[PDB]
Amino acid sequence: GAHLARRYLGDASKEPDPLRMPTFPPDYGFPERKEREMVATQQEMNDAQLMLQQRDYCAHYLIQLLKCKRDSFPNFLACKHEQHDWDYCEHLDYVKRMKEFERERRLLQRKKRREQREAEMA
Amino acid sequence: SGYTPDEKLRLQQLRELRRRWLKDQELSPREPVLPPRRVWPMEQFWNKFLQDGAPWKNVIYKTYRHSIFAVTHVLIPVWIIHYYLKYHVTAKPYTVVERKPRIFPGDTILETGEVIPLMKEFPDQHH
Amino acid sequence: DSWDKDVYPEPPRRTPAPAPQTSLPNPVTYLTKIFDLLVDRPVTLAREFIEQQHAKNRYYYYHREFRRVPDITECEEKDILCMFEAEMQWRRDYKVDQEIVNIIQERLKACQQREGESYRQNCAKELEQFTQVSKAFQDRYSDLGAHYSARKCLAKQKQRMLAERKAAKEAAA
Amino acid sequence: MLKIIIPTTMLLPMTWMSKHNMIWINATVHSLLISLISLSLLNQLGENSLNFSLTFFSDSLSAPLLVLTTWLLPLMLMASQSHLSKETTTRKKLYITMLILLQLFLIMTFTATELILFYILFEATLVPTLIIITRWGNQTERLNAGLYFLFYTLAGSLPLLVALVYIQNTTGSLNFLIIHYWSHPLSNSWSNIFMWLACIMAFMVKMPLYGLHLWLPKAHVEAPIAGSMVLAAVLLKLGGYGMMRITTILNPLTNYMAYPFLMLSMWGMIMTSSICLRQTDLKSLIAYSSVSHMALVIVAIMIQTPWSFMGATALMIAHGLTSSMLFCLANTNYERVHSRTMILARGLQTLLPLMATWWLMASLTNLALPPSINLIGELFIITASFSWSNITIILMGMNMMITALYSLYMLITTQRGKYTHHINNIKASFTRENALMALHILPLLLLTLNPKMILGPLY
Amino acid sequence: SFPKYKPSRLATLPATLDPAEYDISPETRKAQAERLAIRSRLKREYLLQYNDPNRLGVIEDPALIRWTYARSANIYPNFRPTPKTSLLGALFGIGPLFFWYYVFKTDRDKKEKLIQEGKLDQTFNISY
Amino acid sequence: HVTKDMFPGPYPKTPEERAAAAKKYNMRVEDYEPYPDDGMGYGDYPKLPDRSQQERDPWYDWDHPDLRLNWGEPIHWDLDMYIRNRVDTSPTPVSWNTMCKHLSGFVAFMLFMFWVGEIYPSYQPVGPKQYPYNDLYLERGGDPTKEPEPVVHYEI
Amino acid sequence: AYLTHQQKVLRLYKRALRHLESWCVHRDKYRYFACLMRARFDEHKNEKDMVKATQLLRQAEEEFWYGQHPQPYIFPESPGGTSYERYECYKVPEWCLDDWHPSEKAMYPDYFAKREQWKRLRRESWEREVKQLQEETPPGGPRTEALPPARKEGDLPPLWWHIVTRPRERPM
Amino acid sequence: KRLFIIKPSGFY
Amino acid sequence: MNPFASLTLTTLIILTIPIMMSNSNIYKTNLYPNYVKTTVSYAFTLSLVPLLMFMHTGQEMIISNWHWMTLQTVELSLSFKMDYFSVMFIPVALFVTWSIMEFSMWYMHSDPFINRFFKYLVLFLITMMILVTANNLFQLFIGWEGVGIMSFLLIGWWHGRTDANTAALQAILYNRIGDIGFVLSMAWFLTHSNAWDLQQIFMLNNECPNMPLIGLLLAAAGKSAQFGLHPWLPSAMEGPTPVSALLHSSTMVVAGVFLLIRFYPLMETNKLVQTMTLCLGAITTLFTALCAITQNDIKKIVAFSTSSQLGLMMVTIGINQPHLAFLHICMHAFFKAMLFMCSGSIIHSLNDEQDIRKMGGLYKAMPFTTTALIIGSLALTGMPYLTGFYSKDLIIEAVNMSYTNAWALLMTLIATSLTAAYSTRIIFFAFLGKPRFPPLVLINENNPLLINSIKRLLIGSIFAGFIISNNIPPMTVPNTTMPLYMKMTALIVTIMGFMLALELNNTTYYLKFKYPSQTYKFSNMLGYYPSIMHRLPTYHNLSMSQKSASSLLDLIWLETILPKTTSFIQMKMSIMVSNQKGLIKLYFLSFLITIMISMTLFNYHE
Repeated sequence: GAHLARRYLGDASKEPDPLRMPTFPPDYGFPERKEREMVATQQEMNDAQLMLQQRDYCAHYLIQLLKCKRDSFPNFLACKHEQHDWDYCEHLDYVKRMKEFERERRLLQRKKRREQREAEMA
Repeated sequence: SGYTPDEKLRLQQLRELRRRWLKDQELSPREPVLPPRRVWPMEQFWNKFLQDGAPWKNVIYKTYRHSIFAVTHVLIPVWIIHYYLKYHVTAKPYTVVERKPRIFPGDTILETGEVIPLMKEFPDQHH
Repeated sequence: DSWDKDVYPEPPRRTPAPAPQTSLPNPVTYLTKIFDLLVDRPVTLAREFIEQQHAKNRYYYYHREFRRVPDITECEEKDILCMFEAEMQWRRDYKVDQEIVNIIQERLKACQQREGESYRQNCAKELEQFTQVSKAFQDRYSDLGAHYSARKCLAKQKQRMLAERKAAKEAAA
Repeated sequence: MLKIIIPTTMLLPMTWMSKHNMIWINATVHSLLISLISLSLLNQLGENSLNFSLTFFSDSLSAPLLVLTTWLLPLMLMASQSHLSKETTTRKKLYITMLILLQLFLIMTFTATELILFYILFEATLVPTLIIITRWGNQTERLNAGLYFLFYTLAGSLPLLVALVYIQNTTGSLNFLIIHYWSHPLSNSWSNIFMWLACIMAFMVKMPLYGLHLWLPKAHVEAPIAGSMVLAAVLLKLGGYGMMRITTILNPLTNYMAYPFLMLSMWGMIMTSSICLRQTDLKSLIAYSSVSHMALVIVAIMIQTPWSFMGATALMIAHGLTSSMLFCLANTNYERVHSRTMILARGLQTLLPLMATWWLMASLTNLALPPSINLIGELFIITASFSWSNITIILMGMNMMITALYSLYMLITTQRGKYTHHINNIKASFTRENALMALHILPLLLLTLNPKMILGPLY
Repeated sequence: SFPKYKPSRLATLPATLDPAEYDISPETRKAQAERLAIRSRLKREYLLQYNDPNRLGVIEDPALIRWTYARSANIYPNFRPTPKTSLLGALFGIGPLFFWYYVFKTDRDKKEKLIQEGKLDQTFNISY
Repeated sequence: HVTKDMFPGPYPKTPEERAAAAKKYNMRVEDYEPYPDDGMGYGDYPKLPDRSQQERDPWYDWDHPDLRLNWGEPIHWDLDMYIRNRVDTSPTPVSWNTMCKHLSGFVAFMLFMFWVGEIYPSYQPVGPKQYPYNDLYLERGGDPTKEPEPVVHYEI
Repeated sequence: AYLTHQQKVLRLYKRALRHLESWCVHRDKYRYFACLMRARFDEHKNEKDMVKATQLLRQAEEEFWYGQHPQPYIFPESPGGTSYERYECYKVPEWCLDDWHPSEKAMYPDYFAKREQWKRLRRESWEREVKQLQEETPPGGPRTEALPPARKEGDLPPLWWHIVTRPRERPM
Repeated sequence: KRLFIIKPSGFY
Repeated sequence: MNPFASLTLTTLIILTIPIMMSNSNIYKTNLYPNYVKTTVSYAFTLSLVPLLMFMHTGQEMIISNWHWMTLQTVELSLSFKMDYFSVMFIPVALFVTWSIMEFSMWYMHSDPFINRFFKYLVLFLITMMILVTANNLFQLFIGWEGVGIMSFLLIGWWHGRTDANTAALQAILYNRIGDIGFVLSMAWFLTHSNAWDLQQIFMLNNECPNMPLIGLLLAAAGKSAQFGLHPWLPSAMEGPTPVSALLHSSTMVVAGVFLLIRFYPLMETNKLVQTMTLCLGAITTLFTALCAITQNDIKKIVAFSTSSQLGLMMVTIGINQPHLAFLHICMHAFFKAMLFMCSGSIIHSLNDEQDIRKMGGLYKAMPFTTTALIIGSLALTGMPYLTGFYSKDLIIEAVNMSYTNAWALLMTLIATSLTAAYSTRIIFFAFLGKPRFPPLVLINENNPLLINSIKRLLIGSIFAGFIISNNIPPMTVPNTTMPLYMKMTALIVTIMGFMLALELNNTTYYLKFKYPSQTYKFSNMLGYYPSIMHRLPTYHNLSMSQKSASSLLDLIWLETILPKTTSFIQMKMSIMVSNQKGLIKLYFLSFLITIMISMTLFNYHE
């Protein structure tokens, strides 16, 4: 609720609005990045008919997890290491998302700087 | 205020009437007389298999209860509805339809025998 | 089987073969084997008995042929005989078209169930087919009222043809 | 149709000469074989109406109603000898004769080919019903009932006759097949508007429409039970059937003048239902419920949608069965109590468990519990109306709600309570009435199993 | 004090807080005694009929038929077309009439000006 | 069994008519309040004021205990209205106006401040969830003929 | 009949302390507060002016009704509880047993015999009890809702059968 | 101890 | 084409058999309750297996066994769907029934018509099956109103109880209001989409079902006792305790949310419906929990807890948490049915005494029901590592890490706190504290059926959540690393409500006077909602129907508008026609006047 307070109670433009952000090109500002690679492929992607919500950049660990689990019966306690891998990889992509959030946030501070520092000429 | 003798006389008169009526409500040794009934010999055999008092015999009396339950309640359905499905329902198009199973990379398909090609290396992250 | 892949397309049935590498063996296996032994085998042998009894005497039947008759457009104004012929022919054509859209609906529902969660990805091929079937069914038979008849269908068709002819004439000079 | 007409006509001599004890048995059994013979008439060609002769024809709309009447005829016979036991043999024989003449007229009506012959027998059903309501009635305003019923029917019937003869002069024939095959568009002339009104208002009087529906709460409530069930079950269906026949030559005008009456029913079905809630007599409550259901059928007719027609026909059949059963149950309770206020005898579920059941699924079918034919007939009309106009649903959505209320309310206030101590004449359930409600109920679920038969000609 | 519950339309003044039972008067108690007297008579002959061994059928209640006749028969003969009566008839019987007709007609014409202009969904509406 | 006098008649005008209707309705002249003559009906019928069948004595030997009703006693025009099952006229311990205001301001409070709550939704400080292969366009209702617009996402 | 002041305060004490039981819940609280309220009641019994005593009753009823429990306790079988009128669906009128079919009658024979002698009691008692209530009726219409006694010997007290043959508390 | 059961005549 | 379809159908036909035997009178009416118990247990055994091969592979088929109607475009057919929802709902459902009606067979032991009662539980379970295993909205409607009128009959089981019939009618009215949206949804799907099966509707990709979604929301609100249409569940509580432990416990109150998650592929399109579900669920949680805070009973309190559970249930469907919600319905079944028949046990022991102020000090007096109660709370309040929490924490997480509303999550947390409040309140009343029950000590538990039935659900509520949670494949991307303050929020709100309720239970101990708080009364009157809304609108409707609709219009204005006016006209002027004095002079004078009137006055000559 920190950024929520800074946006609602404080300046709305200060915090990243959840819809549009990032409002600046990824290549701009951030050093030239690389399009996040796809371990999973479309044919394998729909071969296991994963739901569109569980159809993210991270789905390779999930498809491997289901490959093991469908071969792991009746042992439902197994395949713990692969689900832990998917949890860490979801955490990595969630860190990527908050990195985008803070990228928009800090570039928004920089935008405020560029606006009023240049506007002080008057 | 007030249980007056005028009202008393009524009250315990009604008392002795009500009580005697309730004694009448009580049934009698012949009550309830039940009209004669035919009993099939199979349950004669089964109650004779219940009278002896043995533990194993009581146990197998109830397991035969369960067995007739199985044959006439849970076995004849898998009879009739399977007869209905595999030869009448499934014999017609799209009456029975099943989604293709989730086929993961590295899985062998029975008909084709091919193992679905594997995927590139996992990012090898570790916590 | 009783239906062609031309009249009821079916995606190829492909099933994976899991390897239960765990020491724990899957129970559903034993369920399939016992169900096959004490249910499938007796129903199959009783079916063989009644099927050979059926094959002992198999009486025959055929489809009801329908010789085509002149259409209402060819039918003269207020000629009750040919009017009856065309009306019955058009009624049976409406019935056959209703069964056409029914067949397409069954096929595409089947498609949805085969593709499961990927129904959106792997049903558009038949989705557009049912779409055009219904879209043209609307301008071919719908909005005709409870007392729909061959003359009313011809009137609606004619109105559509004048509309399209006028629109194409005015649009393309 | 003379394989059903000739035996029905020859049924009259059997009762008219049978002995003092055999009239009831003979009429009941032979009417049962008549219903069995008419069960054949459910044999329907794909799209061609079965044209037995020039003057007689049937299709998927007339045949279910005809089967309903023929199967019904034993039911009045079974429901009447309770209140007809203490009567002279000649008078009983005439009561039976009135019933047979009623059924015969209904059969000729449903199987008629020319609209004029249809009108002749359709209205001709008045006379036997008039005799039944007036002479054998037990309440006070039965004499007033007959006047109200006859005059309400005729006030619409005569303009229909004028319109029909005018159509015969102009079009050429009143035959259904001709007026459908040789149908011509109707211009929006005001003379044509009055012609449509004449062709519509008679059936809408017998529908009934809201406002001019006063003949039922003053006729069904008063008639002997047999007359009450033959009125509510089929005679109400006469207007719907006639409208379904007549809207072929009443388009495209109908829609423009469909606006007043449609909502008149749509709004009316609410008030009648509300009138059902604050009732005092069982029979009046059933009559008002019948008015509401028939108003729903009116809406179905004036939508003129295939789905609306199928739902209409299903609702007519189901409502006939349910209303007949409810009236029979009300008669059983009333005779056991010799009064009709639904407060005098309550809490009889314990005393008469089978009556408690019969009332339970009678209410359930009246409440349209799915998948009964009542519910499907209602829902088809609801969907057709929603396609025609969305807002209808809330009014529709109100109806069964209020219906459900009273659909259970009487059951709560007549059997689901505490018995009245001072009354003791409630005896053991005579198996006659229980069997009668059986012959009412089992065909209902049987038709629920295969509703493709009562689905009408649009199926 | 906590201010007294003012009696509502669907809930009368509590019997505990009735001033009449508090500030009683000789004529009030007299008016409360003879009602008990006539009620005693009414319970008495009811008990005699109710405890009569040969009582068969129903003990016909005059009050019940009085209610039914009042709410079924007297309504029209006692009806006079007062200005208020005609006003209520106009407001209820024919009032919401134009309201429903207007709303239904507005939807009908608004939608009609959507089909023939093509501005509605018709892709899968082949059943109506 | 029942002659004219029990049958309810017209609205009483003279006090003699009032008394006549009083013993017609087996009740005293004071208890008899004729219904207000306004052309709506009733007339001679006596007005029982408002109270429902839940305010009677639950311990009295009522001849009809289902609704706590006494033999031959007059019954309300709205007797079916004011019955044990249907609406009640028994007093409620909370005052009618203040409970009505409590409920009204209550439901109004949630709708009101939910209006202002949902224009300020609570969202976590997390980024936009990117999706592979042009944000799953082709898989989720994607036209293959038209080129999928590039929604390629860079590493962050 | 008429509600005397002592009755109006007996009912007041009953209602107030039962509501206090619903309020305090625990038995020790109830005992302490009940003795305290007993004192608060009996302290001012000596109100000479009946008008003043009724005014004190006004205040007592006012405050009690303001502070009466929003959910006072009522036992189940008693009016207001969960078992209230829950056994009505089982009790059946006694005259129904004159309807039982001869097979049903003979299958419960001696109870029907004792019903026959009880019925004989009812017949022989009806005329005696009606003339009994006639001779001691309040002259020219009954005055009180009371019920006339069987002053003589052997006469069944007037209006007895339905109370005696009332469906039992637990018909089942 | 079993009291009497007063029920409607179910034979019919 | 393997046994799956076959035994999934047997799993309903075998339990249809007992009603056929009951109506055929072949059944032994004496031990028939045991007959239904054994049929249901055998059904449960037959039901684990479909879960088994759904777990091994994920098999999900649809059977169109019998074709009913073909209305030239809609091939209506009796069809069933085997999917995760139905496939795993069947076993838990039959297990819950097999427990609670054996608890009934003990508790329900004095009603002469016990046979019809045990039949009734069966019929309810039959309509439940074709409700949950529906393949078209028509079967769903059939089950929707079958459970409706079935609960109607079961609530009024003691039909001599007028309040029971009133409660049944009030219960019925509310889902009659609800099914209006159901009918609207079917009408829209049949018109716009031309579909009545779930497959064709979801396949059609109807991404603008605004009115259908509102209709489904209204139907679920009616069936699940949401706001506006909640108080019918507390009325339904009037019925038998086993009725409350099967129908009202967690089965037919989740029928609406079952309809919701069945339609979840189309639910995600219209976000406004998500928001409205958030509103309804959150405010229901607050209102019902707040009522249960100050209420003084055992049955209706657990009713309000139930309704709060259904509120927070489809709150999650508001954030598109379908499979999490359908996992949580299982815990809702388990612990709620548990403390339900535990409540039935305490009522049975204390000569059918319900109000909390009339029992106490029963902890040592009965340890088995005491353990059952505090473990029922131990699952309901969701402390970690037991069936109960295996949803709610994630549920709470779901509302914390999502796009939601401030009130939407505030009522979730505050309602969990309120739930814990009366969770410890009830244990303080019944088993703890000092004895408050009547002097005659008949508190008993010595019955094999009761102990067996409670211990089945004991093991269920201790490990079933673990079984399903660790088993089922992840149908929602689990939310990884996130701020820790909203992870643990759910537990400390429950415990601070626990502590506040502890000291407030101690307020009943200390001798200080207890003033009547208007908020205590407000919650005591159920927010005044049944006080006036069950009185005022009903008053308007019924009074208008009688005095005006049935009187002013029909018998007054309708008679005056047409029949009576014409009759009076004819009556009046037939008199002036037929009252002639008969004199020859005036007759011939009239003839005379007619002469020249016809001659040229009308000009008939020309």
